[PDB]
Amino acid sequence: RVVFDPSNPTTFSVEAIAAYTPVALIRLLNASGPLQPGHRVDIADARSIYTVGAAASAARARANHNANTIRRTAMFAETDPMTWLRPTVGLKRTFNPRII
Amino acid sequence: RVVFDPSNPTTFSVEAIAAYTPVALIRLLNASGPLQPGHRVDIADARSIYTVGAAASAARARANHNANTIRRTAMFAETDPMTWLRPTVGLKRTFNPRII
Amino acid sequence: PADEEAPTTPEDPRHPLHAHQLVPNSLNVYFHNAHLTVDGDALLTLQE
Repeated sequence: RVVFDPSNPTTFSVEAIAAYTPVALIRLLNASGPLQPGHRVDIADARSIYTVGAAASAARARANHNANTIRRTAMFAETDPMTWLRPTVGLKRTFNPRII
Repeated sequence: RVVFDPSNPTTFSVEAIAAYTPVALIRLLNASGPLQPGHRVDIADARSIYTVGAAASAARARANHNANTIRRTAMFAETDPMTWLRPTVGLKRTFNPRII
Repeated sequence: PADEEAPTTPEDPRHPLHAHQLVPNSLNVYFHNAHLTVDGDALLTLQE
């Protein structure tokens, strides 16, 4: 959709897209912009938007898993304001977090 | 059926015949050309028609499994019209193409 | 869904290594190129 346009996605619909069909979509286009809308702009920004967009896409996509996955806890010492009267401990994230 | 005719097969009649049948049809038939009815055409197209017809009959015979298989995609690099913004990658076909 | 266990074998449908999930140009193809039968609960953790 937004390929023949100067940086017009601007990290808006890419995250509204899922984490499967966007990559299933870039593989569908068969041409680029002849007038080069999204190419006449310095491509340096034409890159730095799609990436962060897909990032937030996958982030909000997995945000649902935070309902069946544990709150990720610190794995290191990381002295605590209540580190008196008890010494902190890390936690090696070895367990399978998938609850039942 | 088709032994006594010059080039009449021409991957047209045998096109619709199945795969297990012509393998059966040819071990079935037991006739040599009395008038050289199909033997007047030399080796040039004596077998050419048969091979292309078997190809057509297998293709029509194997087209059915395509309804429950995965899409054949790029096996190699094979640069894309969207080669930028993501690197095109091949795919080893080591998985089982039989869908549930 | 959140009612059952995670997939284990690569011939399992809900497994990222079935024939289905092999979407072209997905980071799953590398792990199947390398023939590493790793599940998705690990792939999920690359985000952090």
